[PDB]
Amino acid sequence: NKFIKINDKIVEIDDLTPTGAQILLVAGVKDIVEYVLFQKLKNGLLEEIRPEEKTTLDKEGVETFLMFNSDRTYRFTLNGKMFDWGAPSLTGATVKSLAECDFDSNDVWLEMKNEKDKLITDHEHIDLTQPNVERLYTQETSINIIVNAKMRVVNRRVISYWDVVHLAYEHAENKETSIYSVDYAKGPISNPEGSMVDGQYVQLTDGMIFYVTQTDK
Amino acid sequence: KNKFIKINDKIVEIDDLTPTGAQILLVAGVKDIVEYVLFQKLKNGLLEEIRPEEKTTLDKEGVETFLMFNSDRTYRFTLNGKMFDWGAPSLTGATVKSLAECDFDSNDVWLEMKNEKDKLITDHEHIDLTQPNVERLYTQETSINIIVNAKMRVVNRRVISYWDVVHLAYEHAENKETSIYSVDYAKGPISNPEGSMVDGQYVQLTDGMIFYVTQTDKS
Ligand SMILES: [Ca+2]
Ligand SMILES: [Ca+2]
Repeated sequence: NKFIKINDKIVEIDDLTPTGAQILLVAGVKDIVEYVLFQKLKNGLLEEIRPEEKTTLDKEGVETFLMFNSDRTYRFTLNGKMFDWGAPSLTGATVKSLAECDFDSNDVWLEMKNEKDKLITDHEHIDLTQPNVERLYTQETSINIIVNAKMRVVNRRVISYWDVVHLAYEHAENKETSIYSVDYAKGPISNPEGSMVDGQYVQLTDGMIFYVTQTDK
Repeated sequence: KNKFIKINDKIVEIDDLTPTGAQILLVAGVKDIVEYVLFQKLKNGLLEEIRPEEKTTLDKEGVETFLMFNSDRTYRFTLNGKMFDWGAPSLTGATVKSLAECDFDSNDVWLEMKNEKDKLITDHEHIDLTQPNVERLYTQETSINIIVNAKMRVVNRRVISYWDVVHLAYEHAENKETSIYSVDYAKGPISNPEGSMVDGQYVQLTDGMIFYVTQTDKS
């Protein structure tokens, strides 16, 4: 009753010392040569498993693999550690998962030699086809914003309308007889100035300014 | 002690028999360890990547062989059924022969093509590994049908000499004082479609190439 996980699918296997080729076959791949297989080790590193190479699986537990349909791999580093990757890009969210950091309270950053390090938001893609080895790191989010003239430190990069309102009025979401407006400026390039209504979100940056009003409905 | 290794055909001295990949890159002169991909070329012919933290056991004698690519990516190909990683977007026919450990002169390099006939890769042509799938390469004995003095000959080399051609027509032929063997050819490949050969020259062959060999007076 043995399973492994491949790209987050559970996959049943009946060999505890399968080769890479045997794993690609169980995974439903037609042409195994066209795939690159990695085992995701307990320390968080990815080890490539060539078709002729064996891995050893415990009788209990679920080893984890990544399988890419790719004729090449790209390298990057993540908090100093070297990774190979079977796709030309990956998202900030996938980098967080590889880093094993607190997902919501960190950002992903790409080292840049000639400009400031680049913030990679969760859904943005890091282009590994750029010519050097991309150097990525996670860092705890701590963002200083002004809400109704008061300094607020926020540990999340993207927050909601009601999140903003609550930075100005502690007990405001339940106030069915109140209408709250939200304006902002000095935001980042993805939202520099504007207004927010319920259902919207905003990406924060240091020094961003918010003005929140409460009126009777 | 007096230990040497070979990195991309440069012989370099090392003072450690179990270096890490980083230490190998550092004696090779690299400033930025992360930007290179390091392979050891094993005795079984395979390229084994060495990560910066991994050690390699070297013998006190002999010169182990490493390839060191300045590359942020690796391409895969197969060669006679074995998997290769490669730190550059192309490699030549000649480099494939070297990796294959085949006899250079009696083999051709072929690229598998799923629909067309397989492609012949000459010694100086580049195989583009940036094409979308895993390139499948193999070496095979050369076999070319030529005509020498109206007899079909199968030759197992792509390049042959004046005396090879003469001796395909007449085994006894040799250098004389009174006569010489003339060689004229036609229906050759692009490098040499038609002409004459004298001692010292070579020609590239192709199927159907025709040679005419005659013993003439030295006039
Ligand atoms: Ca890159
Ligand atoms: Ca390719």
